[PDB]
Amino acid sequence: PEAVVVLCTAPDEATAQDLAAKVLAEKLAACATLLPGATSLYYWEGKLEQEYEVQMILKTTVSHQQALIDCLKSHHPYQTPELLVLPVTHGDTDYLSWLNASLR
Amino acid sequence: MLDVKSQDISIPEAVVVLCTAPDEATAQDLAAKVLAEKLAACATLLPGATSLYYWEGKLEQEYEVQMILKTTVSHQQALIDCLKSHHPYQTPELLVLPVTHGDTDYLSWLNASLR
Amino acid sequence: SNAMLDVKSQDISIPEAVVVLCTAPDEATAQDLAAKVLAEKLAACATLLPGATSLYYWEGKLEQEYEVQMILKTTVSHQQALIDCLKSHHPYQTPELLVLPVTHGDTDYLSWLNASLR
Ligand SMILES: [Mg+2]
Ligand code: NA
Repeated sequence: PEAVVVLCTAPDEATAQDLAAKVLAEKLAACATLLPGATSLYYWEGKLEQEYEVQMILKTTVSHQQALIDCLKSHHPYQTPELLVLPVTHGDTDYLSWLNASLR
Repeated sequence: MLDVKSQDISIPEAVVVLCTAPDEATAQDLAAKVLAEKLAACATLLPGATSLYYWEGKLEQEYEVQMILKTTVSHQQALIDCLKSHHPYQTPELLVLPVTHGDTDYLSWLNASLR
Repeated sequence: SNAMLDVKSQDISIPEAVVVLCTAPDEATAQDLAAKVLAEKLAACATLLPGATSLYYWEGKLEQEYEVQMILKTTVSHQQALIDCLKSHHPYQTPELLVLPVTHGDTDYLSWLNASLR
């Protein structure tokens, strides 16, 4: 059971909830955590840009990571939203079993 | 087949454990316990996280606390077992992510902190 | 990937992208640190989560602080210079400075992130 976490940055909690709902309804993720009140900073053409966003963490498997990314991207209002995968190298076996059973 | 020794996911220098607690009191207690036992070096809490999932055919949204605990690969199983046993849920989220590099002095403190 | 290759020979490596975790004592400090590493092009972007609670067990007593969880997006080539920059400007003696590897991601986002460090 090869789990991963997918980080995605949403503009607000409404949007993060809509995104999470979509991917969970398509069984591309087992569950989603939303972390509100994120301040993002970027540096474009000589100027620092600050925004207030929501950090999402979506729990899935390597087999589903691409389709998850593609679905999130499609439904996301941004053209090129942050979508990154981190590996899970360990975890509780029963949890990892539920995570994997949950998926399409 | 392929060796990426400076991004070597197979041999972590440290680990970060994600655990979700139902409320802030429980998360502080879970943190206190694993810290006092020297199974993690630091715990970071983010209360008011929202968890979204299907359970029993229905889409839930729950207020929960995101826990981030710092430890080493040698301690990861002991940490997870301790968290799980003390956690009110039977099967809480307990996931471990690899650290492929860390500030030397920090890693020295982390090792010095753990049993 | 976009390589016209047998699926066995596709995606044989991982992105140079990494995420760096650091904790700061307060929002203004976290913002100034982030802005510095960005100005120096040691990260592509920074995400801050203010109003976190950290707990430590130092010298036999549990301690609890309000802190900012920082997550910096960078690459393996820059991870050491980023850490060294954060460390030099951090108020703490031995701040948390940990690199997590990104193993996959949206291609266009990873292209922008790679280009950002140039
Ligand atoms: Mg990577
Ligand atoms: Na989009």
